[PDB]
Amino acid sequence: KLRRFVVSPYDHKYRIWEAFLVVLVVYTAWVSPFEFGFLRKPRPPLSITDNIVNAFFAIDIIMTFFVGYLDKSTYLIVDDRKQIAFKYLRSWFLLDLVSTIPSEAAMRISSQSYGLFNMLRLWRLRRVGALFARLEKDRNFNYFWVRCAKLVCVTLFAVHCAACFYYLIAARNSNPAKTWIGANVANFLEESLWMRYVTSMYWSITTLTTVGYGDLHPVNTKEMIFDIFYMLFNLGLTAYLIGNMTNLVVHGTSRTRNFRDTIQAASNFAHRNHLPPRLQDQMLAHLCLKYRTDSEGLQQQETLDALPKAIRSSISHFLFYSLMDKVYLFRGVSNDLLFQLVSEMKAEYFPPKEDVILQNEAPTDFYILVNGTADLVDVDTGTESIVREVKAGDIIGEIGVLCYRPQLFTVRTKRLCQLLRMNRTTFLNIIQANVGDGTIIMNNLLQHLKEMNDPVMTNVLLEIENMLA
Amino acid sequence: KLRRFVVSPYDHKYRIWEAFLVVLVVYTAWVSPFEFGFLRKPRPPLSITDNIVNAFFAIDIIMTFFVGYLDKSTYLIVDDRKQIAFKYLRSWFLLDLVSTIPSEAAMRISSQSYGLFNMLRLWRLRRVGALFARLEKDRNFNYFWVRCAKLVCVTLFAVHCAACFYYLIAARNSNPAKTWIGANVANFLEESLWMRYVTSMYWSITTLTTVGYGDLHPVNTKEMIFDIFYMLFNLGLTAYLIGNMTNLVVHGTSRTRNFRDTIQAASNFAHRNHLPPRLQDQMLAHLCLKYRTDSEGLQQQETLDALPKAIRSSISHFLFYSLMDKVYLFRGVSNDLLFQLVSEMKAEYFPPKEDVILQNEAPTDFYILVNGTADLVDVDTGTESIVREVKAGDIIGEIGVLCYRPQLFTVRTKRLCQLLRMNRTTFLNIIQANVGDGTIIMNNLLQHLKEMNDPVMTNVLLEIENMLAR
Amino acid sequence: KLRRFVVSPYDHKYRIWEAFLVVLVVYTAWVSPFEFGFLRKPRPPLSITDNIVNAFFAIDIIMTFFVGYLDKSTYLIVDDRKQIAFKYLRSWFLLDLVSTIPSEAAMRISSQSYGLFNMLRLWRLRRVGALFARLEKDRNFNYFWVRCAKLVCVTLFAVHCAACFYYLIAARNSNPAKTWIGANVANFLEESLWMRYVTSMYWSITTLTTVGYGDLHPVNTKEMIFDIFYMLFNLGLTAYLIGNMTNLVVHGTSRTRNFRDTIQAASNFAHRNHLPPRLQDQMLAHLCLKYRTDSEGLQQQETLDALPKAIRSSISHFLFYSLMDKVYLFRGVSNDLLFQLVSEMKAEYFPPKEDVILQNEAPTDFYILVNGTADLVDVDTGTESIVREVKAGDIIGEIGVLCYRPQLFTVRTKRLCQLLRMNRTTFLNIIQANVGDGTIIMNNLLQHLKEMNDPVMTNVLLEIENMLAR
Amino acid sequence: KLRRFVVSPYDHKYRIWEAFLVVLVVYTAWVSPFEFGFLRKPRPPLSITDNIVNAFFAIDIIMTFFVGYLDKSTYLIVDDRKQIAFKYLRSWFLLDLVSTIPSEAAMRISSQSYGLFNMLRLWRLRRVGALFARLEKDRNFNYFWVRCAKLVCVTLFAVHCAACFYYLIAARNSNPAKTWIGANVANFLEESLWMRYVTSMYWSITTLTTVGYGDLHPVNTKEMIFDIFYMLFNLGLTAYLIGNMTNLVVHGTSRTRNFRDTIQAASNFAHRNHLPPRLQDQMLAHLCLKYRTDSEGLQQQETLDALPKAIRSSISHFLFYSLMDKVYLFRGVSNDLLFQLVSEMKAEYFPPKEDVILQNEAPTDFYILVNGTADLVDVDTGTESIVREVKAGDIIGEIGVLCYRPQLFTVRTKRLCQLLRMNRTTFLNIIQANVGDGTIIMNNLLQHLKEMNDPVMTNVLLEIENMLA
Ligand SMILES: [K+]
Ligand SMILES: [K+]
Ligand SMILES: [K+]
Repeated sequence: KLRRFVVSPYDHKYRIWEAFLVVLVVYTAWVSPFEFGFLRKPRPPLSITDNIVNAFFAIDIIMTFFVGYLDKSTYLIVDDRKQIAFKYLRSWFLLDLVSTIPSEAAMRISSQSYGLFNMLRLWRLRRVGALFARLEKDRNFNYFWVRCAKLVCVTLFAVHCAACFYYLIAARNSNPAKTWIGANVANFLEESLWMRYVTSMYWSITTLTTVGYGDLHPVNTKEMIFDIFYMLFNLGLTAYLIGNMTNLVVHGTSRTRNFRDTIQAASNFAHRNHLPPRLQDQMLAHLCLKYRTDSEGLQQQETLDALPKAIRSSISHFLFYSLMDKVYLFRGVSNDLLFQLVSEMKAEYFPPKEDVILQNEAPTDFYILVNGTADLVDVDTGTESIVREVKAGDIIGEIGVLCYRPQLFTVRTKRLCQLLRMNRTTFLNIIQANVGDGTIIMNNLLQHLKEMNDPVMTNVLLEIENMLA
Repeated sequence: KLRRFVVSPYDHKYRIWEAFLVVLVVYTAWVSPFEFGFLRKPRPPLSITDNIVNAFFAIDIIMTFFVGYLDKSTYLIVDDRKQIAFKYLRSWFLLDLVSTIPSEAAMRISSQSYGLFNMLRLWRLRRVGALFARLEKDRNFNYFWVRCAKLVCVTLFAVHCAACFYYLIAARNSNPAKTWIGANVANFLEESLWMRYVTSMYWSITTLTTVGYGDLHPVNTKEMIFDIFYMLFNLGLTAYLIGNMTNLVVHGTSRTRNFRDTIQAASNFAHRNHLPPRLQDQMLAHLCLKYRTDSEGLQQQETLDALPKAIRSSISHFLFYSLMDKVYLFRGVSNDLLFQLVSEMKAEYFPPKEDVILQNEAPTDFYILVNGTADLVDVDTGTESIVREVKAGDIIGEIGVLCYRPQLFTVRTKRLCQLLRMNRTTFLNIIQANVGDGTIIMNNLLQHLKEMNDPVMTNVLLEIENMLAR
Repeated sequence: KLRRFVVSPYDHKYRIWEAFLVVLVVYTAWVSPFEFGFLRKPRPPLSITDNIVNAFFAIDIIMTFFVGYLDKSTYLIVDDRKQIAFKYLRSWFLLDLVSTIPSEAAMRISSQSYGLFNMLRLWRLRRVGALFARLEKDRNFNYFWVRCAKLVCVTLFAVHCAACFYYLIAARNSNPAKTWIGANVANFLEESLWMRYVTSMYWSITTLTTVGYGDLHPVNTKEMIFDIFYMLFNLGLTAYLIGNMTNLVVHGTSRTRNFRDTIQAASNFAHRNHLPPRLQDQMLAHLCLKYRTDSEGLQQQETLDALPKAIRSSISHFLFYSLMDKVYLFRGVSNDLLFQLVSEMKAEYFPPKEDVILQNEAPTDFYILVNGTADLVDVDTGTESIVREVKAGDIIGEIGVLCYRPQLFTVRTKRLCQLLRMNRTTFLNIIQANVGDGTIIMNNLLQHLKEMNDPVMTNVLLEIENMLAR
Repeated sequence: KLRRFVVSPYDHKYRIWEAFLVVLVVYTAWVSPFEFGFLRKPRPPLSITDNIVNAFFAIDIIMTFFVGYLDKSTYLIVDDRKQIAFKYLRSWFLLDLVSTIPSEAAMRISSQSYGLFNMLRLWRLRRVGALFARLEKDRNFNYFWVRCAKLVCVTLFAVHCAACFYYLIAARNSNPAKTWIGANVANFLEESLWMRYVTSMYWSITTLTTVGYGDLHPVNTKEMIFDIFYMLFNLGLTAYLIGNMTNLVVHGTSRTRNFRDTIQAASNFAHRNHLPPRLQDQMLAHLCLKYRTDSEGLQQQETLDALPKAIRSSISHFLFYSLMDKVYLFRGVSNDLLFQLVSEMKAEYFPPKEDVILQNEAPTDFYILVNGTADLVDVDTGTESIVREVKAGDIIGEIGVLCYRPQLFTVRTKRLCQLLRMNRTTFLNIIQANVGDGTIIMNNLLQHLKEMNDPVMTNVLLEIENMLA
């Protein structure tokens, strides 16, 4: 909400009027050069429908005294009346007023101004450029076709205004039979205005595209000099289009590059030894997944790190705080302190049949599995049978990090599973803050090892109570 | 496994039929625009061979009722004679139908709508579109060398239909002598269709490739306007080709200019340290070999590098088990033990006349020969003294690691070999975990020690019967 | 500091002289080829303004004896005339000398060697190549643009000298009517040098750009051969421009199409978790801000994080110390920890109207407000009663983060603010290692709580009097 | 050494003869199309100097019977003559022979073969392609100029053989005044051979570059059809050159591109806040070293990752084994055991003022400093003054890894230093293999503590005697 009698620039009513002036700009982008080159007085069929547009643009220059502008240093939308004006007047108000006087006025001060005056209205093209500069940054718009539509209007405009100048040079020549157009057609000054405009637009397009048939070409020095600069412009413009379409091509298929070679090199190597298909599908299943889970990890990690911990601690508080109470070890801890743990649990992804935590782990971190099924196995004499199959809700690596011993087992994954992480020194640093809970997680830690009837890991239970001793 | 009287889209005969239809589609892509331009009423030598193609496409638009379609929702061939029919009839049945009426019919409703009508049967180009779409997502075909063939086809097609349209503009004109072609050749209406077609195609390709000799060019506004749009099209099209062949080139050279980047780094590293030249070459003799055989696909270790040890060993076992079972050392042991023994070995190739394990050295590793051949040789009073050669499928330096005697004889690779490596430590930290079986290894070589009967070959007896008393 | 009567090449009064000699080089880059082609003997309007430029280059010939030069092995400005001279005299002193003799001298040895002689003084073009060589490594210049500006001058120079050579081939020809220019204009030898120079410059550029209208073209073999090489040169040159403009474009758009990859990833990530739309709002309100302000250069944290915490802290102390010493609770404490207390704070910008710390929230953090303004407001009875606003240079949420009471109020950023964060833990594990200074914080808070005279703000009085009881 | 009367393909005396035939190939690459196009019988001034080349190539046919070839499957140089022949005779011997017969022979077979026969010699062009394929993947040659030289010869060849065909079409026309060349030159069939060759070479070059002046252009149907295919070839060829020069440009500034942005982002941010130049360069004097080190570290790791251990263990055994006897801890260990440690000591680089190992860290690894000056510090309640400084030959992290204790001190790098590395479990699995040495490295570090005289040093020795318990 803003002050009375002020419209915000982001209003939808407004932004649907702004996009309507752009079609009026494409209109003057055509008519202004065409009048400059082909006309000398405001003839009716175009004077009428040009004083109209000079009202829709007069309406606008007053309708930006009631339009707030987003301040930049404070990102506030200014709605101070006497401050909007002083910014307008200081920036554009002069031009936008000058480029709206009807041509019939400038005619009265000097008959020789119709052409040049109407060329001032090309100042309105600043709205087209401001529009394109916004669409590329938008996300609901294909960056390809937006970058292509801007290349089209640029080259359609240069082709058109060049044709209008190069005809002007021939029209205001002293005697016309020595012009570039007077060479072919005898009396081009009597031909229809549609023929003349098509001819010059056709010379212009075949010089820009470097076809250069050579039927129409400069004949005297005035024309040769304009052409020298036109042909130079096109050399840069052409190199600019080719450079822009290469970048739209080699940077549109720039990801699938190092994902096909590998898949190729995979089955390539596979068929150099024609090993059975029962595993062909098995490995490529992992090749694609491990490409997925790292893309997902990378994207999530990058967006999560670019946010303040006052907000990122609301995502990691909305995704996990529910299943952070079913963990057997945190049952009974103060509700607030648990918030501090959930705020710091970097969720990592994992492709199936991979080892998250291996035997004799240096005590670094313990995980929490939010979804998927992981299975437990220990190493002994080189034969390893499954121990347990932990699924969503339980904790693994939980002991060795607490009692500062090497981790006792090794966890593997069966499906692509997502796991939380918790470095030891952080989780350790958190408890010494609120020590009023640091005892509670210790007993229900122990009550865990007693609620289980496993004999050889309750072995790992008695030597810790002499650690208590 | 589909119901009777239904054909799977993945059948073999069906795919050869589809390719046949694509060939016919190319035929119509040439002939439909050509009739629009250069012909006015169906004359025999084409009015026959197009009715034939119409018959074939009618056959297809009827037998596409007996073809099942996959579904991203299930990835399953939906073989029911109701959903198939209602997918076809709904999607584009009537288009493929209307693009099959013989022109000898449309002539009987309006003698004018002949060229424009049989211009309708360019709708068949959807089949070429689909063919290229499938060829892209494949792996026996170079993706860029297909994105490029699709561009040469679209280029040829544009060059062709532009020529036909332009000649049509010229022919329909009232006064023939004010046309682009009537300016050069006087009675262009009395020349062979061959000459007129070649002339117009000649103008068309000259303008598209921006040569523009200027002998043939527009003469009136009707032609200038067509040409304004043709030249605009080409500007975008050639900008699109150059963008696409830049892509093809970047990836065609990526490999050979990656190789020269590692060889560069392998010297920028061996220089900072002033490595001796005797040693600065063995490095490059192994990086050259690595890429020269990396291209072969034999080198392939990346696939194993990107795999978890859980799945990787499952396929490493598939290879070197049928070879390692014959080695005299591990003969007659538990299957589980030697299985993980396979898992902890790494392969490594060796250019010929190298030295994998030279004698009088610390017994650090022992190898398994998988391919190729090498040979033991003694440095006898500083002279080469060859010994028995070792073939593929045996063991090297095994006496050193399991007796800690320094290596007996050096080993030089005769040909380009490829061995399996297991160093002393990682082996010991396996056997002694389950010594219960490790004893079956000790006597195995011992029993093997009396298989050889030679003085120093029997010196292997006393030095293990040293630890009998030691 | 250097010796007497020596100028360092880095002098500022001197760089303005070198740059002056470049706009004189550009003069000879135009005049020397033009005289070769269109002129035969020095005529006044160009014979005087050409000896002038020869003076300013004779001056630089002596005034380069009093200029020190660097040395890659020393990076030092060697200033000893004996060693400076021999560097010049033996490198290219003579070339610069012979390219300064006035043409009125070489005239009086052989009247033929006029136009060819003053093509020698294109050797001065080395100064332009030197100039561009510096604008590369400069950092205040666009660099792709500098790579681009150098091709505009190359392609303008090639277009120019090609026009003067090609006219020379025509002027020297025996019969003038069989020349490329004599075929078009009859008496081309009786036209203004303006007309002839524009014509030949016109041909030269409809060939470089490959337009090739064909009005002016070679007529005899001597011209065809020059043109064969000109058209070959251009093929390489335009292929080199398009390669360089592709480089300029790829790097000019990288930013905008990187910001699009960030926002894209930030929506996919929100989409997989089905995040509530209220929260999907906040993220993109902070990523857009990050790239807009990142564009401003305030966001400057990427450079900050790269350095080691040992040096990174050295800068962070330089900024937020003069701000932090004013905070009330850090009053009168030893300068050691306030330095290390600063180093462990992280900055984070906040778009306006974003609630950074809401009411009755668990006391997790506490901030220091660097730039901007925010204000606390209470959620009472559903009416948002604003309280005194906080300015840039004070502390928020401090009572909660120490007395462990759920947050006193909310805080909404009025404008775009930027704060310093320090959570409860990382702070506490620092003070409790330095308890000897911690009470100085404890009493400062209370003493501060007495200077305030408020009903509930003095509940923090009685609220903490348990801390001395409990 | 190889068998008698056999030359290896790598012999210098031979590879200096192969590079001489290539200039004879560039000779036939010109003469053969020119004879096909402009001559109809072997005139002297070119028949003599063409039977010569057909001797230097006959000689070579003999010589490749005494030239070993690299057996790819075994990378050996084959030597048995009976095998060299059978590979030649089966691959190229026919063509290389059929393209050597002097043109005077084929003349006696049929007068009309002179043109076509001499075009067979273009088979010799296989040597040029084999040469370029070698120069590219060589290292002593600039990859840029090698790919530029290959693009020049291709276009110089297409331009030349197209000119020779397009003249053949005009020479063999029934009446000559209806040709592309007979249009301009009244009677071209009596002009010099140099004028005619320059004309057609000039038409060919304008069409290839798409200039197309239009003075010379197809006049009839056979010419139009040749041109349709020539102009099509050029469209692909031109797109191939532009694509090849973009790749040589945007892929030659590939590092340069990722590096300057970080540098300017520093100083521009530094000038954003105009902090003193004292430390302004100090940080800028680090990003370089940080970059200079990740590159060296990346490349050494890349080229040690590609070699067999039996060789990589000769580099590390040459760079470090000399200074791995001054370490106080390994003084007295058996010699061959020390070899095994030097084998697995991954050497890492480190920019200055960075911390290789930080306080209270679970035992993971201990390093060895080969060069540079590192300094030791400890976090005592946040006031860290240096304890000692270490230089080449001192070990750090030596304690925590050996007694399973959190790390005691924190090492910083007072300059750019290179550091060895040794993970705990690897170092542990090694002594467990030959325990005949574990006792003397276990204890000799204790004397190091008693050779140390610090009161707060033996505090960790103060549980070493119940470490005996
Ligand atoms: K052209
Ligand atoms: K032309
Ligand atoms: K062109």
